[PDB]
Amino acid sequence: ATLKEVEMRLKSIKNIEKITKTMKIVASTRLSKAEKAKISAKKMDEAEQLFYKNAETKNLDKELIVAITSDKGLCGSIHSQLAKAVRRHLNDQPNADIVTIGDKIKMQLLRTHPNNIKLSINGIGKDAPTFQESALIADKLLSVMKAGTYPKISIFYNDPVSSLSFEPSEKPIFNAKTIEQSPSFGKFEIDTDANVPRDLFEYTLANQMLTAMAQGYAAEISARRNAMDNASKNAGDMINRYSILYNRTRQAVITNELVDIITGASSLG
Amino acid sequence: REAYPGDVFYLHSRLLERAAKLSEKEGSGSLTALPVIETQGGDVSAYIPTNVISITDGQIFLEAELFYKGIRP
Repeated sequence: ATLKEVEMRLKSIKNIEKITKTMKIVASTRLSKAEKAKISAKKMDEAEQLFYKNAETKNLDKELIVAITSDKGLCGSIHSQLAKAVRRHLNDQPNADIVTIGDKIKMQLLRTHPNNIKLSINGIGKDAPTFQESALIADKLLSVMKAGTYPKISIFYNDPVSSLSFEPSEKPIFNAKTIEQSPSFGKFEIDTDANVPRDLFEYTLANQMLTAMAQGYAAEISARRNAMDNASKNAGDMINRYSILYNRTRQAVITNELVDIITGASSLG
Repeated sequence: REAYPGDVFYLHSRLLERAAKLSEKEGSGSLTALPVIETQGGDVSAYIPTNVISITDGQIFLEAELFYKGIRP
């Protein structure tokens, strides 16, 4: 506990306080950006889930689970919360396939279940995602993963209930075979000669994964903003401790060298 | 300094230079020294180790932090 060690650590933690403050501001700016994408996902998803409310498409009786998390880290209690929701839902169906979108939930689930994971999307969270990326992943699910055979499909996303609250959430995807089995299906005049469930299923997959991405993105950035806020506050507090240690070290050092200057000046001839 | 005497570096000098390998014409005898220093709280800035480290031909610095993670020694 020198003066030099304490001064160096005080300088490094003043840099950490300043850098976490800047990161909080930049994350707040991207959050004000991505609220637009969250609203544009939700106001559009209502215009297709309202149909599924009125056409009651309740499924009955080998499952696909898809999670939407980040490629980066440093957002706090998201990367293990949604993994734990995967764990609760996954002990029920241990033979179900998993396609993770995001690096961190991949390094979660590959550590605990390297047999389930069959596809992993990487390269997502650099921006608010658009329809092109989610639609392209929606094509990749029905080109190599063969989700049309799957009876039941669920998407796990991260739901920002408010700014300081969050939620892992399940969102089911009804397959096209289920839609004709819907008790409320024949109210809607649909064609037999146009394959409208066989395309509406893919469009449902597209917009539901788009809502999942443009909602988990805003959830990530809100929780990351809260984490950098706690980092800036704890950095301020521990600077208010180390400044007191710095001052006590400086005073003890000046006194504990003035003692051994004076001590020579009394033991003279 | 630190109320140590003025020549404690000279004290460690004429101890840790009496141990050296002789040449052949003296018979290739040898005395090899391992002084051991207790320090204060993981520190090398103190006046006794800063005298001795400048004298001795190296160091085997033995942090307790590495001891508690199983690295024995």
